[PDB]
Amino acid sequence: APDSVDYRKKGYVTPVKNQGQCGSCWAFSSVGALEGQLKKKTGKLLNLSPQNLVDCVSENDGCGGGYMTNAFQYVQKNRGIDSEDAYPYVGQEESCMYNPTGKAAKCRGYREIPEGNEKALKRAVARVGPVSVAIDASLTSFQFYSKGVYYDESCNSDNLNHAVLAVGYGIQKGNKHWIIKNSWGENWGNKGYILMARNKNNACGIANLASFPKM
Ligand SMILES: *C(#N)C1=NC([C][C][C])=[C]C(C2=[C]C(C(F)(F)F)=[C]C(C(=O)N([C][C]N([C])[C])[C]C3=[C][C]=[C][C]=[C]3)=[C]2)=N1
Repeated sequence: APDSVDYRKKGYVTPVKNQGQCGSCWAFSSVGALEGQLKKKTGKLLNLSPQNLVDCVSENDGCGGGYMTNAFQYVQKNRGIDSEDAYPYVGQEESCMYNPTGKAAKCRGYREIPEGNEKALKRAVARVGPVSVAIDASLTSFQFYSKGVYYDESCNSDNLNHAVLAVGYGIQKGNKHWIIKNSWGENWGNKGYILMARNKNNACGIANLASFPKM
């Protein structure tokens, strides 16, 4: 695998979104992974619909949280996911709507990364594209991140409470990192992104619940 990967440089990553008043991080993480695969398959970069997932993935709890694997499974069973334009984001759970011409991507299943294995996560990011990951984002140091390679020894790898998207990896001034796209707007972190410590004993649980969709 390469030493450094950044899918933003290849045009595989859409603009940073803002989930607003809804605990729908999982839907943003899921659509980000789908968007990367759609770009890889077709050449098209476009916004897929987190709202379609919030409203329709009945195994998840809409604005009260969810898993990305449940989302991928839904998109597969549903035979598609709508574009953002067809099924726009409203930031509250509503009834599941059917748009006859709304479909913009499909999913053929998913794979999970071996639990806790950062080398395996790296290899998947290199081979596949952006990968959905879960982390402990509960610390003030994370919430108020602005710069650098984030590491806090108080982060709890077993407290997975936020879903984000690994869009690459690399090294900054000798500190290995994951490049992480959040869904709290461009005004959060570094233009909506955070660099998280890599190969520091699975810091914040970054490799504990990682998955990517098949397309
Ligand atoms: C985002 N946004 C976000 N916000 C909250 C708090 C506001 C609702 C919680 C979560 C969340 C993330 C994750 C993840 F992605 F990190 F893994 C997991 C959960 C969660 O606790 N789940 C249940 C855990 N167990 C039953 C052991 C996942 C879940 C939640 C609801 C329905 C299905 C699955 C929460 N993200």
